[PDB]
Amino acid sequence: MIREERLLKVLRAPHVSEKASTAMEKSNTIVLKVAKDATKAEIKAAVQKLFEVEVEVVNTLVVKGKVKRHGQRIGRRSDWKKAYVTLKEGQNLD
Amino acid sequence: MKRTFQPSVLKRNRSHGFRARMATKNGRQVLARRRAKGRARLTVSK
Amino acid sequence: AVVKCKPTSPGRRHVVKVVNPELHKGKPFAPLLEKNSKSGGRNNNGRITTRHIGGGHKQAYRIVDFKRNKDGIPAVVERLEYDPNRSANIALVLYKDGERRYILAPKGLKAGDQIQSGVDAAIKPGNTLPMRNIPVGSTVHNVEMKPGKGGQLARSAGTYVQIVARDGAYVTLRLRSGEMRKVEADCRATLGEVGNAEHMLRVLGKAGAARWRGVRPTVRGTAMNPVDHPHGGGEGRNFGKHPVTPWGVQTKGKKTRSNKRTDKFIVRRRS
RNA sequence: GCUCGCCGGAAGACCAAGGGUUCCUGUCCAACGUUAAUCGGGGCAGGGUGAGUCGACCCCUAAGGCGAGGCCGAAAGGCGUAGUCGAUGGGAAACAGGUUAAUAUUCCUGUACUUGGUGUUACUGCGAAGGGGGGACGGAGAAGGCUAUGUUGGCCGGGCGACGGUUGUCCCGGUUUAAGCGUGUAGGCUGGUUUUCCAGGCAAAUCCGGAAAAUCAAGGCUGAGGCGUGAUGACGAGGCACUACGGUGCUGAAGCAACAAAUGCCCUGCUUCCAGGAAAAGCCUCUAAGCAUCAGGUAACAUCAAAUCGUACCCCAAACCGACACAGGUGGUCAGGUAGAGAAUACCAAGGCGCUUGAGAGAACUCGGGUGAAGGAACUAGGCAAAAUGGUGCCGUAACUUCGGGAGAAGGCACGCUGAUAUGUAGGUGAGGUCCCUCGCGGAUGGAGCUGAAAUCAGUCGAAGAUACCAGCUGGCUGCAACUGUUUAUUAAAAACACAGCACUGUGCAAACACGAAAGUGGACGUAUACGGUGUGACGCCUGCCCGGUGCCGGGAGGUUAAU
RNA sequence: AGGACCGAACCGACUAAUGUCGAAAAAUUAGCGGAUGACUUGUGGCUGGGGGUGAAAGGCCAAUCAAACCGGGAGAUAGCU
Ligand SMILES: [Mg+2]
Ligand SMILES: [Mg+2]
Ligand SMILES: [Mg+2]
Ligand SMILES: [Mg+2]
Ligand SMILES: [Mg+2]
Ligand SMILES: [Mg+2]
Ligand SMILES: [Mg+2]
Ligand SMILES: [Mg+2]
Ligand SMILES: [Mg+2]
Ligand SMILES: [Mg+2]
Ligand SMILES: [Mg+2]
Ligand SMILES: [Mg+2]
Ligand SMILES: [Mg+2]
Ligand SMILES: [Mg+2]
Ligand SMILES: [Mg+2]
Ligand SMILES: [Mg+2]
Ligand SMILES: [Mg+2]
Ligand SMILES: [Mg+2]
Ligand SMILES: [Mg+2]
Ligand SMILES: [Mg+2]
Ligand SMILES: [Mg+2]
Ligand SMILES: [Mg+2]
Ligand SMILES: [Mg+2]
Ligand SMILES: [Mg+2]
Ligand SMILES: [Mg+2]
Ligand SMILES: [Mg+2]
Ligand SMILES: [Mg+2]
Ligand SMILES: [Mg+2]
Ligand SMILES: [Mg+2]
Ligand SMILES: [Mg+2]
Ligand SMILES: [Mg+2]
Ligand SMILES: [Mg+2]
Ligand SMILES: [Mg+2]
Ligand SMILES: [Mg+2]
Ligand SMILES: [Mg+2]
Ligand SMILES: [Mg+2]
Ligand SMILES: [Mg+2]
Ligand SMILES: [Mg+2]
Ligand SMILES: [Mg+2]
Ligand SMILES: [Mg+2]
Ligand SMILES: [Mg+2]
Ligand SMILES: [Mg+2]
Ligand SMILES: [Mg+2]
Ligand SMILES: [Mg+2]
Ligand SMILES: [Mg+2]
Ligand SMILES: [Mg+2]
Ligand SMILES: [Mg+2]
Ligand SMILES: [Mg+2]
Ligand SMILES: [Mg+2]
Ligand SMILES: [Mg+2]
Ligand SMILES: [Mg+2]
Ligand SMILES: [Mg+2]
Ligand SMILES: [Mg+2]
Ligand SMILES: [Mg+2]
Ligand SMILES: [Mg+2]
Ligand SMILES: [Mg+2]
Ligand SMILES: [Mg+2]
Ligand SMILES: [Mg+2]
Ligand SMILES: [Mg+2]
Ligand SMILES: [Mg+2]
Ligand SMILES: [Mg+2]
Ligand SMILES: [Mg+2]
Ligand SMILES: [Mg+2]
Ligand SMILES: [Mg+2]
Ligand SMILES: [Mg+2]
Ligand SMILES: [Mg+2]
Ligand SMILES: [Mg+2]
Ligand SMILES: [Mg+2]
Repeated sequence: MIREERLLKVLRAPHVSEKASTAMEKSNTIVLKVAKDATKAEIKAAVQKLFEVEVEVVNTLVVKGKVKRHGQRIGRRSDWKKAYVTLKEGQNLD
Repeated sequence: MKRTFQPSVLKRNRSHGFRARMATKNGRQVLARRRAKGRARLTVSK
Repeated sequence: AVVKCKPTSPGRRHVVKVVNPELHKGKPFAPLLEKNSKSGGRNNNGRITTRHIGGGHKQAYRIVDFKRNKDGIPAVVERLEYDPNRSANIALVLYKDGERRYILAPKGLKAGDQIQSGVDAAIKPGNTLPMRNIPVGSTVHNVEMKPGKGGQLARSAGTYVQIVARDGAYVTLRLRSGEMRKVEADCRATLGEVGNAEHMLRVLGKAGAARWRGVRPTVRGTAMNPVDHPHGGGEGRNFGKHPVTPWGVQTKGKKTRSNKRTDKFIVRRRS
């Protein structure tokens, strides 16, 4: 099974946006920015064992990184994996 | 007018790609020369 | 049968087709087909060795049984079939025991004859049996050079070689080109001439015919430039040199046969 | 925001290739944009790419690459067997509707579907790097059957008119509905089932192939569309509540027929032609050694699983290739109306743009055009350019000819519109009704409705009726090349090159010959009716004399002559 | 049936003018040729420098071609400017 170490390493942070808020309010789906190599089963098992929720299924994607210009210098701030964790009905959470 | 460069990454990474350079011995010399020159973009492969 | 064409349009005025009405219109017996990939005159180096080869319509290779080891088992020729690889028509024959095989088509065969192979077989066009049992003086085709190697002498469209004499372990063959060659007297032969005897009466008509058959054009020598062909060059028409091949050897008369390994088997070269 | 103009087989709507954030909101305009810019593909910040079903990975192979050993090569290395890679190809499954400032066959709703693993019961012999079938295939042509789609009538809703008329055969808008499941038709291919054996399928086989016997005469494979269900649901003209004066919120009528109809589907069909038209796995099937209360196979139900990567945006372009926001280049797919043979062309619909400098004046001169008195090539190197001709039907049509041609030769003549034939015809399509029935997605009748040429006759308007756009200039003599073709990317398209044909010649197969120190390859899985080389260049009539010179071929007496 | 015929897409490049510090290091416009084939096109392979390829022009081989490009011998040599 998934060990607790990896289970904890999976999730990085929640997400804050207008799409994030409208999703969590309407379709009962949270959004989590997660470590770039964590899979669907890992994300689902981790949100379950960590938030005491029942999750339906996770839709995940990799937002592509942006190129920024500091002075004359060009750089690539990362890409990262953004997961739409669609909770099961009736579940509330802090 | 059909200009000369008609890009395609399959053909590019097959003809000049890193492993196509590392296959032969002469390509190994190409890599040695570029490494000793200090190139940042070593091969054409990303 | 040879048939002209009505001059409906230039390029059709000078063509003559060769048609056969009991041939097979359909698909060839599949288990005897293998894929055939055209090389266009290029060897495994990638360079062009024999010029004038390329293009041409796709073909599949009909497997043909030239060795003919099916001894004593009588077969019936199920049908005659067009063959794209070669100039003689093939014949799908079905043996008594249910195995099918392609063979070359002797002349006197058509839908429904019987063949027997091996030293037992009777002497009829199509049967095959070694030239230690063929009567002396007969005409055969598909003659092997070594015992059991495979049909090599005269398997073309209108050819046949005559067993002129047998003196010991070697029989003298008057070959189609006119040689007299001593072939080992245990080589297989198959009686009678080959089938498509009118393949030399056809004409191609339009360059399109050669291009369909896969023969690229040929740019002759007094048109090239001196860097390309030894003949090439000259303001206007100039040809003041003895004809040579593009690699600088004689081409009008110079003999080339140098295989001293078999000069003992050539009884008499042709004239 | 209203008018105007341009695109509309594109300058519209989706992608691949390729870029890489150009996408969306907020703020800013110093630079960038050929001008100002409050605007932007510019600067900064925030957001945005959601998949069992799409694509990739994956399974499978082509050309080809690499290639254990191997063979070969001063070394580097070259080729290649077993293998292993390589999609531009073959292989499981999803659609409709809604929704975001930006994503959707991915989210939401509704209804599905395939393939494994696992479980519980019922019967069963399963079993492969092996055998067999399948997958599995060309060009052209021909209709038939349909559909997408379109036109009209009907129905439903709204209208009844800025200026003469418009409750009527009047006007505008709508009339939509998928996968799946079920029935499973038009068409296409094939005669079925059983028994007995056989040297074939490198072993076996109950499979395939072969040979004989009975045997009923039909079964089966396949298949678009239609019709049910999906769906008393979604959608739906509009009305009304709401305004952040963005567009939101809430209900919601009709939702059918007839006809025309693809370049799409049946159709990887059918006919015919030669130029004779990939492979491999998935799939079905057979067993071998082997395991044989088990394991495994099949069916049923429940169950788990479907990972990973791409998904924004542009994509005939301001984002791609061209140094540029460049009059260039770039593969696939979608295909409305009227006129027309048509994807031409003119005008339009949806949809998108007015091309990132303007405002005046209305000289010469240049550019792109319009028209022209009288003459009509007098211009000129030369009718260069321009002008002209131009369509369908019929009439007629010379020399020459290889008997196909020449030929659309040339030359004319008719063409609009309205009525009548005929309240729209011949035609195509075909309901209702009736009849038989192996009752159906059937057949014979039957003709309403619908669609609808072309012609004749009468009238009529204009200067002109193929009115625009579109759309051969024609004829006579002759050179050269037979011809369609190919060529100097970027000053030469020709009489040059090629060509079918012709002839000479080499080559007997471990072929000549080419590539390569060599192995090995091409020639060719061909074999003298074959291949290589060289000249000539369809066809018709032809092809004369010269072997001294040079090459080639043959000959060996003699002379000369190397290494040894 | 056809290297048949007319003609759009697609492919080409005959003539003319414009352009020739161009809109463009070869294009535009008005005409023009082929348009079921010796056709055209996408993807991916293969052939290489005295070598490839060439329906043959000494053309083409990354805007370079009677011997490519790059690096080196190399500061070649220059009785010439
Ligand atoms: Mg761990
Ligand atoms: Mg989901
Ligand atoms: Mg190679
Ligand atoms: Mg051949
Ligand atoms: Mg020839
Ligand atoms: Mg050359
Ligand atoms: Mg020479
Ligand atoms: Mg000259
Ligand atoms: Mg001369
Ligand atoms: Mg010589
Ligand atoms: Mg149209
Ligand atoms: Mg567009
Ligand atoms: Mg891309
Ligand atoms: Mg760029
Ligand atoms: Mg930026
Ligand atoms: Mg500015
Ligand atoms: Mg500029
Ligand atoms: Mg911006
Ligand atoms: Mg789903
Ligand atoms: Mg190799
Ligand atoms: Mg593979
Ligand atoms: Mg949708
Ligand atoms: Mg079995
Ligand atoms: Mg098999
Ligand atoms: Mg009403
Ligand atoms: Mg009024
Ligand atoms: Mg109406
Ligand atoms: Mg409609
Ligand atoms: Mg079904
Ligand atoms: Mg057997
Ligand atoms: Mg049987
Ligand atoms: Mg099409
Ligand atoms: Mg056993
Ligand atoms: Mg079991
Ligand atoms: Mg969009
Ligand atoms: Mg442009
Ligand atoms: Mg650009
Ligand atoms: Mg269409
Ligand atoms: Mg318009
Ligand atoms: Mg509009
Ligand atoms: Mg003026
Ligand atoms: Mg006037
Ligand atoms: Mg004028
Ligand atoms: Mg005048
Ligand atoms: Mg006049
Ligand atoms: Mg006149
Ligand atoms: Mg002119
Ligand atoms: Mg004109
Ligand atoms: Mg006319
Ligand atoms: Mg005359
Ligand atoms: Mg005549
Ligand atoms: Mg004439
Ligand atoms: Mg006429
Ligand atoms: Mg009219
Ligand atoms: Mg009339
Ligand atoms: Mg008139
Ligand atoms: Mg004369
Ligand atoms: Mg022509
Ligand atoms: Mg071979
Ligand atoms: Mg001699
Ligand atoms: Mg033609
Ligand atoms: Mg050009
Ligand atoms: Mg033009
Ligand atoms: Mg044209
Ligand atoms: Mg070399
Ligand atoms: Mg360049
Ligand atoms: Mg110097
Ligand atoms: Mg030196």
